[PDB]
Amino acid sequence: AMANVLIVEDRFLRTALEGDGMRVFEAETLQRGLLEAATRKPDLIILALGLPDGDGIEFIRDLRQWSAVPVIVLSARSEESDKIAALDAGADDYLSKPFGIGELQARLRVALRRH
Amino acid sequence: GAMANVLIVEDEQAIRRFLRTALEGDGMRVFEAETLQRGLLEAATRKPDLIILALGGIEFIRDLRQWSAVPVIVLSARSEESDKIAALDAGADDYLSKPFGIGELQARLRVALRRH
Repeated sequence: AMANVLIVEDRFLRTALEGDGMRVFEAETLQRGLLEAATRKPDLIILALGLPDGDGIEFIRDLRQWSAVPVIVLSARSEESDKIAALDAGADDYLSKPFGIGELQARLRVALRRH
Repeated sequence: GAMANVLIVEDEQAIRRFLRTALEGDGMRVFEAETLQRGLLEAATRKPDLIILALGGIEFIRDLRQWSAVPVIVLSARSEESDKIAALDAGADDYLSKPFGIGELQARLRVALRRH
């Protein structure tokens, strides 16, 4: 009944998502994130890139070798080329700051229903 | 105690690490090779119980089969029926296409390892 969300990083977000009736798990490296995503099968991956960087794109490609779980990317800065890169790599959505928790949550719901 | 030996032929570091962690977690010893040639060399010196061949190949299989009956499982980005048929006919024992499920790969490894 409750949706399993894995956050792959690099506290308020986890709190708000749990407030929206989700179980939240956190992975604090991309290596750990890959291992956990492929092995533990959460319902959704939130990839928090912080500053837009290439190691995020390789991560998405690596994950897509091993799983079809929906991935939503969050980043601090809006760079169009990185959104295009990430989405083509297999990601399902991408929000850059500034964004609202309301919109994020709405986008999570879209991703879950289409799966 | 008891432990099977798996040789992984894979060029990507991230996947090589992932697979090491997952296979060692299932009680396997893991050897790795970053190219096909080194893979053949590792197949000769390590006498592995099993080889996971991460493609992008047929020639590697054909060469190996002239001196070794070790089980080979292919992981490929290609899902082309033609490619699967070619690898298996060349001597591969199994073939998975992306996205591989780690749980299924592990079950398929268990199948290859049951000897008689």
